Amino acid sequence: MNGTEGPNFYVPFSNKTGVVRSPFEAPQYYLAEPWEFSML
Repeated sequence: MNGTEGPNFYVPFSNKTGVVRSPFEAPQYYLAEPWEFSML
């Protein structure tokens, strides 16, 4: 959480992945809200 984005922008993977979680690691593990301010 912290943020979430959850509902929005074409599944919120679509936007700030490249920005915040560039490599990217998170998509393989948890397509939820890890990138959007959560960090966890």
